[PDB]
Amino acid sequence: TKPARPDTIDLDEDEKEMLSEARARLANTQGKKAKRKARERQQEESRR
Amino acid sequence: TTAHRPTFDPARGKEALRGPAYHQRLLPAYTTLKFRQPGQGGAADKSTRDLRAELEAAEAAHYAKLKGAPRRWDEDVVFKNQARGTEDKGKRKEFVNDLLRSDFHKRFMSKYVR
Amino acid sequence: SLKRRREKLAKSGEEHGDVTYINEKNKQFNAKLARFYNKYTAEIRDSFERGTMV
Amino acid sequence: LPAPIENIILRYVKAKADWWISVAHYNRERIRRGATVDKTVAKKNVGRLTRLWLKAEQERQHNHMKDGPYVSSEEAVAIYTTTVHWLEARKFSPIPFPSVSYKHDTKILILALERLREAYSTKGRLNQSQREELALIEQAYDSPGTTLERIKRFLLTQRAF
Amino acid sequence: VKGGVWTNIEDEILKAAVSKYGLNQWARVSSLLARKTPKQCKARWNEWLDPSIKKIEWSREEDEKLLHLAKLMPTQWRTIAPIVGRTANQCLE
Amino acid sequence: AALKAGQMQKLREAEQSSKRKPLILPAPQVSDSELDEIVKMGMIGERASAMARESGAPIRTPRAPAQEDHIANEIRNIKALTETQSSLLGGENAPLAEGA
Amino acid sequence: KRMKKKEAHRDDTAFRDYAREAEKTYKRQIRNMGAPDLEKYMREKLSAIEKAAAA
Amino acid sequence: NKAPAPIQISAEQLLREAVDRQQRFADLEEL
Amino acid sequence: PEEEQGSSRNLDGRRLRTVTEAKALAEYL
Amino acid sequence: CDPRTNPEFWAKWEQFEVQHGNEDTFKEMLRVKRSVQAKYNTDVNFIASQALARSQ
RNA sequence: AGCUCUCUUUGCCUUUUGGCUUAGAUCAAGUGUAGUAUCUGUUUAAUCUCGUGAUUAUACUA
Repeated sequence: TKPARPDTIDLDEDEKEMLSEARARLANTQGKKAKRKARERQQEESRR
Repeated sequence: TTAHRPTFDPARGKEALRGPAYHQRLLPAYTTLKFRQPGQGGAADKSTRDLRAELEAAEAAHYAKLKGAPRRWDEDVVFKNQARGTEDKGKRKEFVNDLLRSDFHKRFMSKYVR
Repeated sequence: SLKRRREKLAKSGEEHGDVTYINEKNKQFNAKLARFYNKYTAEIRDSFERGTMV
Repeated sequence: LPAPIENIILRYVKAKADWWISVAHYNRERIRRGATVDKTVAKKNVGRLTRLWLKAEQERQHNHMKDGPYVSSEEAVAIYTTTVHWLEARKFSPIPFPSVSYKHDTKILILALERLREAYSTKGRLNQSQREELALIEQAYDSPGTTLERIKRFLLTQRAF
Repeated sequence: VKGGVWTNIEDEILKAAVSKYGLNQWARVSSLLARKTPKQCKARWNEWLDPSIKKIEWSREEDEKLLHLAKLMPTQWRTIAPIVGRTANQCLE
Repeated sequence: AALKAGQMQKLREAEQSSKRKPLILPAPQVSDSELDEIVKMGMIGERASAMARESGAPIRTPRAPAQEDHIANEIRNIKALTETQSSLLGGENAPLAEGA
Repeated sequence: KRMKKKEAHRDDTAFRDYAREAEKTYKRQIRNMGAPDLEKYMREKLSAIEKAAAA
Repeated sequence: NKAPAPIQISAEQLLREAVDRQQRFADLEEL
Repeated sequence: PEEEQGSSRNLDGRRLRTVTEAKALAEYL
Repeated sequence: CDPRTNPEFWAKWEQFEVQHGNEDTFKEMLRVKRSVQAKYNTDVNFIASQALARSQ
């Protein structure tokens, strides 16, 4: 219920990792089979 | 992930494959038809107006049969007569087309969730 | 038709304001959502802008 | 959403709900009879009855707000008056708020913490709230006075949980 | 430990996580905010970050309603709060 | 910025044209009938002046009485009905300064 | 007539059905062909006249 | 340094950063 | 850098892109 | 009416309240004024107000 | 009152969420170590043929 505390000049390491993982997790959209199909499309293209 | 998907184009029925008879699929069973016997009706038409007449005859008979046509220990206490007007429930059973508010469901939840 | 396809691809690739999406299909879906629903969500959008009120 | 489309969806959601509730009734009768030993059927049925119970409970809470206190004010005053006459006849002394230096606080707190710890007694896998409640119990063991001050502060102050 | 003050990093990551995950997946949301529990992320949305929460100063009509309802239904803050229109903690404070 | 501001301001104007709420006015204490007899008396007085010749500036809102401060009345009512301790202990009921 | 035509196009911009879209497309395509060559039409008419007279 | 930063991150900034971090045939036989 | 972080906020809760666009509209007017 | 774009309107209401009113209605006026400031405390209204301020 | 070019507005949605049940279910991490990759730092001239080759004058140099 207390309001938010502003970010400091220097963040701590838990907060840098938290921001990096937030960006990666928000960007990710696929599952494991979809990722393997994209990988194997590239590998079949190069093999051909 | 579109592996797990709905059905927009459900499978169409096919003519049977035609070939020589080797595989045994459907064992014979109930290989005689029963027919309606004397007294079992079915093959007994009267007429439209006849059937109408027996319909209102039977229905009027049912309606006519329904209508009938041929210091004290209990004065110490603080709350009194608190169960009048409770046992008088039970005049007509009302079907309710909302399952979660039916008396059946209310009974069920009272019995099973305690 | 091909020219209109090029022009609409360019104008969709332009971005005015906040990124609310994470890919192009998401961007298109969010634009469709804005086209349909913005006439009903204006008070909630004002609340998310200013930070308060219903 | 266009009204004819909404009508179609409401119609069929009710039909699915009817089928789902009838299966709930049938499987509870089978579970009560013992006619099934299917563990998935049992956990599914308990989920269904939990959802049904909470729907009924929300409707009951809503009906209490709409149709007022069911106990009449005359009934409430009569109940309260019976209670005061009883307790005055029994000469009952009301229970005080626990003192700062109540001489039995340590014994009372140790009994309470032993009860919560024995609620944890036979546990193999612990989730996060379980591990933090064990940690809070051992902190209360290590600092009984601080825990007592925090408890009495909560009892004086907190009204929203 | 899992708790403490809510900072701006945590609130903004919570809002972006809610925008990906909705409001019924607080374990995914907390998995982004790995300094808070799912219960804490849900409590933060419900008590602060929900856009229907008025954080402006109380009007006189609101104060009169709050005192009147606190007299009617005593110490029942989860009941009082929807009628007043503020959160239970806001009404109590 | 200009073109986004034009599209912006058209959107905001569509908002505001929907966002308007009506005005509830208090009933006037001096209605049309008493306007009619006050203008009748005024014309009677000025025609009497005409035939004779031929032949508090501000208004202030009154203060609500201090005993009608419903808020402060309700804090003292709440304190008298809440921090009071058990009725088996006897004691004095704090005064419910209710008023009206 | 010009301004009523412009106003009609403005009112008929939004989609109603494919019969209207087909009528609009056909009218625009006729305009884009423009004026027919009545001299070539009349030459073809006279050639067809003498050919059908022979036949 | 624990003084408040001049720039405070936002969810839309996070989304923008996530978005940011996101033949010659010679023969009939090859054809 | 402000252009990179245009969707971030000031201390008074205002987006840096809105500060920039307000200044630009002031210049345009 | 937004205060940072209608100072003459708010001054007129202040004149009306000091000619006809008391301090309770005056604090009600200021409560309403800062509530309207909170309502208009958005980025869009900031753009409009800054443009008007540096156009005037 | 025409046709092309450009801008704006209107339209069109144009890659734009493809099932189910007990929200299907459950979830705090850290650290060590190894390996692989990342970063913070002689000159010129004309000729022919397939230019080239060939013909070919000549400079510079204690």
